[PDB]
Amino acid sequence: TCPFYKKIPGTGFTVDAFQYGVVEGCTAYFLTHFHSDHYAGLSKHFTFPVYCSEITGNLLKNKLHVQEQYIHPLPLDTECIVNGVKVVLLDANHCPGAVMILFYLPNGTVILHTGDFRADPSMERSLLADQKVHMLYLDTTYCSPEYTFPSQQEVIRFAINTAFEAVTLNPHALVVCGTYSIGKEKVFLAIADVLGSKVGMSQEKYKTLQCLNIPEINSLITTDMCSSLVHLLPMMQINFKGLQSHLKKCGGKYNQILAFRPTGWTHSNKFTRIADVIPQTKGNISIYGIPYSEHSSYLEMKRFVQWLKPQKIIPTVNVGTWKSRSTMEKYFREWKLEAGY
Ligand code: NI
Repeated sequence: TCPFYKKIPGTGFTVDAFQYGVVEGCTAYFLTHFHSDHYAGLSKHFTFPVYCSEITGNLLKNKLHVQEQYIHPLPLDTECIVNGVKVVLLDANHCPGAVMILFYLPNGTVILHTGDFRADPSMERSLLADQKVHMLYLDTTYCSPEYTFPSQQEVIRFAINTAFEAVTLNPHALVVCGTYSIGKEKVFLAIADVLGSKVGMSQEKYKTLQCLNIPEINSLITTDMCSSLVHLLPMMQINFKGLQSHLKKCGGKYNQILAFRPTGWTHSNKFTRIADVIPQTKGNISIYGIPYSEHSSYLEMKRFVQWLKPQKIIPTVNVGTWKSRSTMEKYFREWKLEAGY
């Protein structure tokens, strides 16, 4: 049964609610982004209208085989009427195709559902600037002050400079980057760009990337692993055993691996600056964990909410424990008292 924080009151709508069977009263299912915890339940047998971005709809059609007649892509930053209600999709600064949804209820209430997002000051100048929001359904993934990490630009700087130094010292080094979902494509694209290489990957991952509307993508990626000196592998293979095994398959082209695991936050963030990050090494294999986040830090979250001044907040992440729920509610009240709304 579908939980309350996935239902939009006063409408026939649900958000990210595909794993509950046929939801009573739902006339349109919205999908914020193509991550498995959110799409869980979709397939070629789904027969209700799905509303989403263009990029999410490319992935529904090609990867999950949802039939075309049930996919309703909407342009961003554009007022659209769905089943008698005005909605807007906004860029969520998460993975490719990820949106926030603004719903303009028939009774005058305005609701924002962030989906998964990384809050940014540039959102203070979207169509959000123009009106009041009563209710905020918020991605609270990192809603505690211990969760700090650097900008995406600092992390990419670190990766490019690290990869370029290593391969210029040793032209026989291979670079490997982990992946298990869409998102974080800048990591492997920026490293391949500095090295003058395409990114090599499996046919399944190439297919997924071809759905993302990235400019000039045919120039950047390939299924010919032999021609490439940046390879992508499943995140599970980014360990000394998996990397050893991969190096065996490369026909004596390479005598060293430098590998990257983009993680979210890890507790080494509570001590170590990006500048000071070091790898784990065994023999001719080095593995860097890099804190590339596609979710708000605590400070970015707090800044967005203090700017928006919602009348009510409904968390969508960390809702299963009483300790989590109580922690979150304390920070919401601090933020409101400090800012005065
Ligand atoms: Ni996500």
